Amino acid sequence: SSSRNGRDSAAQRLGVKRFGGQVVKAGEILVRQRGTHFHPGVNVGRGGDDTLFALAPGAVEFGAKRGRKTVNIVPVARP
Amino acid sequence: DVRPKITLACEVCKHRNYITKKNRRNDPDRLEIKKFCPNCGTHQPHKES
Amino acid sequence: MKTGIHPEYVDTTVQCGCGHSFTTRSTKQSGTIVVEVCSQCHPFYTGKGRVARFEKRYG
Amino acid sequence: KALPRLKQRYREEIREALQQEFNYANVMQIPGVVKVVVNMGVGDAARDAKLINGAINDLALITGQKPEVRRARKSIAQFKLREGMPIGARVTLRGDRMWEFLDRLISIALPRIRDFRGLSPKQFDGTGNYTFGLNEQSMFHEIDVDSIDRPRGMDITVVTTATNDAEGRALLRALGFPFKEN
Amino acid sequence: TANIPNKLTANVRTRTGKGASRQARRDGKVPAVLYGHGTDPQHLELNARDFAAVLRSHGTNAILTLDIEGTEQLALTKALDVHPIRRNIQHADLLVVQRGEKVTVEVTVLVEGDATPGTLVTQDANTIEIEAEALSIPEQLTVSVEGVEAGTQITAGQISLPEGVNLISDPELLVVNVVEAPSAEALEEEGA
Amino acid sequence: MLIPRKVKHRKQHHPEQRGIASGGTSVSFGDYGIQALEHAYITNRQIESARIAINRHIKRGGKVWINIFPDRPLTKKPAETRMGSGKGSPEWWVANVKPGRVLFELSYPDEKTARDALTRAIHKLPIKARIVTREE
Amino acid sequence: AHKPVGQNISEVRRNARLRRHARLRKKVAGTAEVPRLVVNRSARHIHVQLVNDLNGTTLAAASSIEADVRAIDGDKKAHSVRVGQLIAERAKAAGVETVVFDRGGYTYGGRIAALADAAREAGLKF
RNA sequence: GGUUCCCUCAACCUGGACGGCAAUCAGGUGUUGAGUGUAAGUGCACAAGGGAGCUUGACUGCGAGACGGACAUGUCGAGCAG
Ligand SMILES: [Zn+2]
Repeated sequence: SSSRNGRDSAAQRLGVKRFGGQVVKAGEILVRQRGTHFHPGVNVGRGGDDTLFALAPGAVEFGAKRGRKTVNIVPVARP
Repeated sequence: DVRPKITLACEVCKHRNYITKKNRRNDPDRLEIKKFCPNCGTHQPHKES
Repeated sequence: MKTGIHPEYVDTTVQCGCGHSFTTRSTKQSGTIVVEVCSQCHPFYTGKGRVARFEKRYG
Repeated sequence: KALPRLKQRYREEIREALQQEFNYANVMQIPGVVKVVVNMGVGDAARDAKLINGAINDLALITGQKPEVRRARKSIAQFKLREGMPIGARVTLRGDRMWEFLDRLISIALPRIRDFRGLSPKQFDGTGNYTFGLNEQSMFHEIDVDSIDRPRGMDITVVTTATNDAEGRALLRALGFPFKEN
Repeated sequence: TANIPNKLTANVRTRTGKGASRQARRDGKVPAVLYGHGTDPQHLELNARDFAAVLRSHGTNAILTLDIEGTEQLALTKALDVHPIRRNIQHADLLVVQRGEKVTVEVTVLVEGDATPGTLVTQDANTIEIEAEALSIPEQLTVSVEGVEAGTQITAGQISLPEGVNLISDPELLVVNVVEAPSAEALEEEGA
Repeated sequence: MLIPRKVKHRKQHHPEQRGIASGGTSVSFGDYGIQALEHAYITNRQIESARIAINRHIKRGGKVWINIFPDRPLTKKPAETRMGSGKGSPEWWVANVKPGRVLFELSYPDEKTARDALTRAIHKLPIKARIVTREE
Repeated sequence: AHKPVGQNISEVRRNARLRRHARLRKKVAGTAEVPRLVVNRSARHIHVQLVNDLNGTTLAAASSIEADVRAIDGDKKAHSVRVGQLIAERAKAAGVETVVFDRGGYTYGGRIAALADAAREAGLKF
């Protein structure tokens, strides 16, 4: 007798890369995910594989819009 | 091979620009399609080789 | 209403053996047609050659 | 400057009769017919596609307009039916052409039925809609007996504004439907 | 029914939490809460042996009279927190009431009487809901099974209620079910 | 013996044996009950052996309720083999019982026979237990 | 008594238009620099607005309720052209050069298109 | 596949020639229980699901900034011009 199991795949390192309050540049990756668990907000775009990246520099802020979790970028002001 | 690799060549300059795959049972004929040709500089009809 | 797909439609005229006549539109190309039983003729509505031979030979 | 006689009769005769019988509060509540749909569900065309051509041609003659070609929305093993093939046709009638079809069906088509005993008044649909079926296509003058191939019937339905069954019969009776005394 | 309220001494707690409640219970006390239409809860402490005496004789829905540091209050027992194993009273919710007020209360129903000898009496619903006055809640309700034959459903609508008491739960609750007594062959096929 | 008709997953981890029971700690159907006082896996064979002990004692009249079902399976690998090469095939079905849980129930006209019948069943179970009633 | 059974055509028409107007708004939106031109068409009149969606405030507005538009002797399409010209005058007076057309959930063509083409040659570009 | 526009299922109840639990028609309730080429998971009714018209971006030269990482690999990307 033996086992017919024993396979698996490499961990894909998903999750949230920049948390709320972090200051980011433009084009920087924020969330890596399979579906749209988080939806794009203001100054945030959706990649081909549903990655969320920043469209403009600022500070990350998580919000909600009609029951949808969204990620927004707020423009920290110049000194 | 059901889905062999095919090469699309420009009608005008005859340069081979693109390569792709098509089903040779669903599409028994030579694929005809319009693609950008760098040599001519414009979109030209391309045909399978 | 699309032009070249519907059957050619003609204003017709219906005639019955009791003298009752109509004027309706149908697909009959002749523009007229005769019916041997109509609303006024039928016993079910009004409540009222083979059988002609019963009264012919026997009577 | 022309109206069908059923529409002509309905405007000043049938409407006033309904008003007195039920005593509505507004003239916008007067029941009336909305559309007539004529169906021929072949079902045997799954065995031979050429069968659907008979139903397509007949409905254009009977009703006066081209039908659809309905396609199965499910694959059923027991019927040997695969999704996506013609299974029936359908014609909907509105406006004037509804009024002529209702005229010819009542005046001409129904009496030609051999051993005709009227139509049951219990065939109503919940909220004042009527439907009935035919076993043949030989009761219409537009079709000709010379060109027939085999028996094939329709499924006639009428959609009315009537709220429930009580006004459904009253509207259809005043139109002149042959309802059995039941 | 007129019930003389039971007098109980209550002390306002100085410290709350789980460290202070455990210490309070170690001294023969029970934490309590007094909310209601006063709309500002009071955190009290009650004697453990005196509280249990009131519940033992006058039922679970006992009307009370708390002496909160010199102020008299009419209160009704709303809920209890009882340990599954040690069978304690870990807490007590108290609702403020006033005379002439209607409250919704679950009282217990009891089955008295001996039925036909070839029957087994099975009670489905333990308690039913009523709506009585604050000081007029019946301590218990009774039903009679005397000569009841074979399969009958005694329903919550047929319970005899005193005056001023109105049934709240629907009148189709199967409260008492009398059925034929199972035989030896019917026992061996139940739960196999 | 009690056996589920089907289960999605046939090989499972062992049920945890920590804490006391949250629900099922009160007698609801009958007049007398058996309340557990220890953690154990009650096998489907000890339930059959314990509810036949109640049946014999009360003879004809009365009704018995079993409030726990042997749902969760435990495996057992083939005898006299080294460790490794898979996980064993399921062999017995158990019920995770925590202290405070009420296992059996009984309705019977008189009390002395009812409490004796339930005592005959506590001696078939691998735990300590006590007889509880519907009253407070 | 009387009790309606189904849904009126007006109820179906109203929810269907807002259904296909919110689909439109998933792309177009108003800004202070590029405001959104919203059109409401009815069986009798036609209304327009110039909305800034960051604040949710209306910049300019014209409608066929006005007495000047009612003086036109043409048909409904003639009233749309008058309204289309009156929104390019008020928008450019307020300081607006570019807009985006929110067709309101109606099919583009007829009264909606005549209004847009009248406001295109009048100065507003979109 | 790209784009533009339109639509809402599964299930149940009621009425209908063959026709039945289930084919096609009609009316009502129905907020996602249907479906997404293909396993599972995260999603999708705002539709990523259903239908139609045109079409080849299933491009050429590039690419700020990032994810992940022993290394070699792998992945996302606004935007500029033809
Ligand atoms: Zn070329």
